[PDB]
Amino acid sequence: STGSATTTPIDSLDDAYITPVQIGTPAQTLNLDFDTGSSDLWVFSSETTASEVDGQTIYTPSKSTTAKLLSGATWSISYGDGSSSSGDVYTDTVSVGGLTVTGQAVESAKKVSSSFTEDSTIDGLLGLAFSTLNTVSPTQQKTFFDNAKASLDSPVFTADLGYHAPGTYNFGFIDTTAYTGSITYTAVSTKQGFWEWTSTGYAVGSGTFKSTSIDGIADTGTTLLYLPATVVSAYWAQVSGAKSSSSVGGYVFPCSATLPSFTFGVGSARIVIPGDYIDFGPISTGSSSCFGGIQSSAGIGINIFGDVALKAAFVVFNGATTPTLGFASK
Repeated sequence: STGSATTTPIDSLDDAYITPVQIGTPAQTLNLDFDTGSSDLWVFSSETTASEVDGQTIYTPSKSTTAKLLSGATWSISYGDGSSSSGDVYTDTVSVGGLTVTGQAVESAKKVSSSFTEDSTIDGLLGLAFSTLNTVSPTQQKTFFDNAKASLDSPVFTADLGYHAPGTYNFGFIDTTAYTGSITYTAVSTKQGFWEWTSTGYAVGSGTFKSTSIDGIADTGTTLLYLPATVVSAYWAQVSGAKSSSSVGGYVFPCSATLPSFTFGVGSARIVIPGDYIDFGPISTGSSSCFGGIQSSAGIGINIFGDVALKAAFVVFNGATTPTLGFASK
């Protein structure tokens, strides 16, 4: 089997992407944030504290003839941005782009933090990291991909995120029309539960490539590219007037700037992030200070190849017995 679903930016900055997901019988379609940096499929629901729901579409398990309470199971998650959610668990039928999993754990939120409430466009998350990170207790649950894997034509999914445009998540096949040139595959460590890999270096604009190993995670659920402070300083040094602002929370730059590209290495291959992908616009409405899309990972504890990086590539998440990651230009 295979599946193919379009993913759509939630706003004009590509702050996140939502993908429609069918849950239950009859189908309830919710728009979920597919997150290769976590492993829980959770939704706003009829159980979510009413004051914490503001515009989201909810899953109502009592209206699904295939929903079953997973008795005694609870979940609770905290994300790198400080947001969180928790609740109980149902199993139900879940379909993405025509690919159906029966008995998927659907984690129903009883509580969500303010950032979730305040984002009316995201109805929940669909985790695509390794199932070892799943937070359900006392019986850990599998991700949608893990459950689907054996049925797929090939044990893979691909992320093809757009810049200021829709893109595609495919399951079970590689669309050879969706990228240019060849796909370069690189080793993955699953030791921390992430799609963790090592970039071979970087370049700023038309500058020379610096060969250096940068361990990080491919994370569709993180907006920006978070890299070591040395790398990030070298990038922003090429932008007149750019500076790190403790008050704003990262590097800012004059909105009048033209940003240089940023290149990262995948083996001997190179992925080029155009300068415009690195512009996250005014820090506040009407400001002439703009927020940068490349930020320091110092104090996160891990480097993160988030959407800024991934949307410059066609990315293969290869879930074979020994997982790997592939990157192609597009």
